[PDB]
Amino acid sequence: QPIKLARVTKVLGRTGSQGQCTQVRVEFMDDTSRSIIRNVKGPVREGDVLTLLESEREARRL
Amino acid sequence: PVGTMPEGTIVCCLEEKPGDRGKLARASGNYATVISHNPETKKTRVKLPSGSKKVISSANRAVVGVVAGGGRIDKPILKAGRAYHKYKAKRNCWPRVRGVA
Amino acid sequence: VDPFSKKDWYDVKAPAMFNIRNIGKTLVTRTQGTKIASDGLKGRVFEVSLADLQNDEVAFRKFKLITEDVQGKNCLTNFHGMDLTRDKMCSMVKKWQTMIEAHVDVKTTDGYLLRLFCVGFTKKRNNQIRKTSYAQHQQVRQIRKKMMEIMTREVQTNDLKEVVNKLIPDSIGKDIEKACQSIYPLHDVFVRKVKMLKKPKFELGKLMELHG
Amino acid sequence: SLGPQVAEGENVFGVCHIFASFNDTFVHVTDLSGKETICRVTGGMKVKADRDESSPYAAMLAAQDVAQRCKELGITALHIKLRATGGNRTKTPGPGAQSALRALARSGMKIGRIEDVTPIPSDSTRRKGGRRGRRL
Amino acid sequence: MRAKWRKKRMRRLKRKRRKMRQRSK
Amino acid sequence: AKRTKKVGIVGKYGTRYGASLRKMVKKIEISQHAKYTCSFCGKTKMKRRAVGIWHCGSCMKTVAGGAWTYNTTSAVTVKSAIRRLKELKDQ
Amino acid sequence: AKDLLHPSPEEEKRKHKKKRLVQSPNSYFMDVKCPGCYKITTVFSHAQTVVLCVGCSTVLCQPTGGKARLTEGCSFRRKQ
Amino acid sequence: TKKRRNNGRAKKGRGHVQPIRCTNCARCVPKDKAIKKFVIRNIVEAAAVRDISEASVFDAYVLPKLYVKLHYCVSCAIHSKVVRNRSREARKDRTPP
RNA sequence: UUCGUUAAAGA
RNA sequence: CGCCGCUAGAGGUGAAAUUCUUGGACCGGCGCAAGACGGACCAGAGCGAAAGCAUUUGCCAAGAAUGUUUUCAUUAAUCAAGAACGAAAGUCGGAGGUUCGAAGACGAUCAGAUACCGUCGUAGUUCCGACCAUAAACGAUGCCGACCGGCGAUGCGGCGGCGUUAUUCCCAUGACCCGCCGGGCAGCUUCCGGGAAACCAAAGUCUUUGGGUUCCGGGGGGAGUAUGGUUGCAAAGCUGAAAC
Ligand SMILES: [Mg+2]
Ligand SMILES: [Mg+2]
Ligand SMILES: [Mg+2]
Ligand SMILES: [Mg+2]
Ligand SMILES: [Mg+2]
Ligand SMILES: [Mg+2]
Ligand SMILES: [Mg+2]
Ligand SMILES: [Mg+2]
Ligand SMILES: [Mg+2]
Ligand SMILES: [Mg+2]
Ligand SMILES: [Mg+2]
Ligand SMILES: [Mg+2]
Ligand SMILES: [Mg+2]
Ligand SMILES: [Mg+2]
Ligand SMILES: [Mg+2]
Ligand SMILES: [Mg+2]
Ligand SMILES: [Mg+2]
Ligand SMILES: [Mg+2]
Ligand SMILES: [Zn+2]
Ligand SMILES: [Zn+2]
Repeated sequence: QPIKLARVTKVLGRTGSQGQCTQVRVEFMDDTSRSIIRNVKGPVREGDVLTLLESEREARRL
Repeated sequence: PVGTMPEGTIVCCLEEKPGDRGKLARASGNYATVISHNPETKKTRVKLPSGSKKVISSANRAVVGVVAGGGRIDKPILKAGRAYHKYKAKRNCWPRVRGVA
Repeated sequence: VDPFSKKDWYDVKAPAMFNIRNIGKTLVTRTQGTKIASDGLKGRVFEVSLADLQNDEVAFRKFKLITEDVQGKNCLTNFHGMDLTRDKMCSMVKKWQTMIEAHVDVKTTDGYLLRLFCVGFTKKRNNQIRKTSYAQHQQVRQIRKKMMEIMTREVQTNDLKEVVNKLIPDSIGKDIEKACQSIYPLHDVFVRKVKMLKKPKFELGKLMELHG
Repeated sequence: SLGPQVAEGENVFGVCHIFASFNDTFVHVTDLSGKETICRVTGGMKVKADRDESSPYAAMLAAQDVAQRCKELGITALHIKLRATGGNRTKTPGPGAQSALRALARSGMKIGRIEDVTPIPSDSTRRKGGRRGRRL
Repeated sequence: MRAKWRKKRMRRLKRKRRKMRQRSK
Repeated sequence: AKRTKKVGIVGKYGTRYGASLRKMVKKIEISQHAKYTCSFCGKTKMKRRAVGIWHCGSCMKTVAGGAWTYNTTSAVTVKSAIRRLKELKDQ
Repeated sequence: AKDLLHPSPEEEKRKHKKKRLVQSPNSYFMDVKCPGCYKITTVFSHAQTVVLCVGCSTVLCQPTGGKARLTEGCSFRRKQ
Repeated sequence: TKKRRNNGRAKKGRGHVQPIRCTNCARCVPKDKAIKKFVIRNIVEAAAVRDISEASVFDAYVLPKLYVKLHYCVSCAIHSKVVRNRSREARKDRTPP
């Protein structure tokens, strides 16, 4: 059960019923340049290292 | 014999065991359906008028076609007189009295 | 209990001259009591695609196999049918074309009888403005008769060796494409399905003849 | 146990059926024949909630359990057969398989070619809904 | 009220009055 | 003159045994009392013998027919199936 | 303002057979030289039936909807 | 008055069209009236294509597809964001890019 | 996913 | 339903439950039996008088259109009465019954459901014989004939074009490109004109009012109702008021 870390490359947009989470396609530090999209609530910039508890998900955009 | 005819052959007056000169499907307007032949263990399924699929031998015989006189129960007897003459022709099967009465 | 520790492995041997004979490995329960280990193995089948039998041919045009018997920890299989993949069959079905179908029963040289199919899609020519590309349906009936007729005199006197040697490079489809252009330029005619429905006898001698 | 193959380098193949539905997700590992089931973990075997057994999280947990059992029983490669409720229901697969393919490709389980062997009817047999069909 | 079900209830009333006529001719 | 408008041949009975039963007996009484065209002599002399038996008047060729008609539709279907299985691939 | 009284002959040819003024027939009579010995046979252009030569008994014109297609390309003339 | 000239469907020469069932609500709609589209989807999400390509047996020798006749009705398609309402001058248009 | 009804005029 | 293997859940929903499950459900592989159904090919495409019609092959007759220096010579158009078909549902017999499913029984949500949702299921939905003759049976637009703009396409024939591709090769048919003709389903623009407008190449050629003919409307309800008559096994259909 690994717990990995990831720094933000780009910011796609904001999502939620309250408009609170931010769909972030972050990147993978510990592996090669692969792509998953994560829902992050709270303020975030480009370069923020993020704590990931499960690197198996993928959020969708609209 | 049923081993000669192909499957789906509508026949009548067939035999249970080979050599009893015609037992199954002998009433008027009835037939059987021959299916499911076997190369080894010479058996043949026949669909009877009751709907049962009986496995029989492949050496017993059957006349090809249906029994003439089909539709005999289409006419209502329409009076007690024709039923009296019918049962007087057949046998004394008619003291039909209600068991409650 | 752990039944998979008790279960046995038989590897699958394809019949001769695909290119190779290795297919895979299957599980056997064991030989115990009435249930012999060769009971279900006589009835097991396989549905294996290409690019592992014909040395980098097209990935579609799958093949149906059935295990005939077992011979020294090696379960030997034999031809049972030939299909195509669902994505390739659903592809090349255009809304502005015509899909001509055919099917025919035929008996081989030996006692194997098979029902083989045929699909043919009409073709838009190069430098064509009319986007419809239909036919007068008499050419469609004529080409149904033609594609029903061609397969009869291929698979009339040809047993499993020659019909597999014809269905590997799609020589039937190329022959229909050659005899097809006089009627209409039909695009990518295939067979799409064929299955064995009559098997005469075990014939281990004919199986050894199939090997060589 | 060593398993079927000694001195690895040749892939041991198995057929992995993925039955994706709107209410559940099946992942199933069989040999190349189609009879001997190797492993079978559904969505309800991993998620207690009945409303969340169709979830991609349920599909990933079932896929990780299936991949762990397949690594313990000693197979390497999987030919994936995707299917859905295609008789009269929606022919498109559910939301679980789209992440279950990722969950199989993550933890071992080298994927061969993938085919959509879905049961498709010939000529659109009688639908469960009715004249005016499902409402609300 | 729909004209369809108005005509059907007047049809049922016609059937009821017809059965009343057949009951007391 | 058209003396009966609905009962037809069944007017020999009268008022008894129901309109639906008399209507269902009417068609088969017409079928059993109508003369049929003989397929052998070409005449229309098929006289009704007992049930199952039909008899043409000329040339005395007795035929085993239906119970109330000359040919049952099921019997024609059986005859078509028997000739089809006859000429199907020579047994 | 179209000259209906004196139209163009190309226009009168491109118009329909009966819709135009004179209603001239599009058919003709052609003289097929049969290659048997010498014979030249007159035949209608839109021939509906077969044409058999009385000398060599060969088919001259095939029955075809429209106008009759021919055999090997024997010559013919337009006589009006 | 008549809102359209086509009266919804495309039946102009014939008199009856055999109905085909809908996908969501499963309602019988004639096929010249129902929203009949053809979805072409890759079976793998575009972020998992790289994962399956790295974990594949072959070195990119298979690319499967998914072709589905999607068949909605006009009662569910407006609710499901396909055939949104337009203007009177905008109803004379063709397929969108 | 559930969420009914508000008399009559009087501009 | 018959076998083989794994195993604790498999349905179904917004959520659960009614249902099946260590007697093995669901799942995968093989086969058997049943009946319904003809997708993708299927289109502002075709045919039929409409209702309607889509797997392959054979047989039976019928027909639109076209090519007709072919035939008869006004044989024609519309139609009171009358007659033939006529979706679905329903009714009466015989056969069978896979799915769906009127009614019905439950499980849910709501103040309450007997309703929309889910599970099972009767008549029916299937075939061959008889009846009923109704629909938003719609083009909400009678039939025949003539005239009055254009454009690009499509289905079927016919015609013209040392163009291209198809056999063996000049000789004929096939597939594509350009144009014309006839009738057919249609599309776009328009100040041709109409109409209250929507809109319409017909709903135009209508106060500048007349080509031939049939059926129907006279404010809205009562009411397609009662009473008559007539048809039907029945449900019901046709004709059809008045008082207020
Ligand atoms: Mg009794
Ligand atoms: Mg008694
Ligand atoms: Mg007493
Ligand atoms: Mg409105
Ligand atoms: Mg209609
Ligand atoms: Mg109240
Ligand atoms: Mg129980
Ligand atoms: Mg099963
Ligand atoms: Mg009906
Ligand atoms: Mg009875
Ligand atoms: Mg019945
Ligand atoms: Mg219900
Ligand atoms: Mg049900
Ligand atoms: Mg009832
Ligand atoms: Mg009416
Ligand atoms: Mg009329
Ligand atoms: Mg043409
Ligand atoms: Mg030609
Ligand atoms: Zn006689
Ligand atoms: Zn819908």
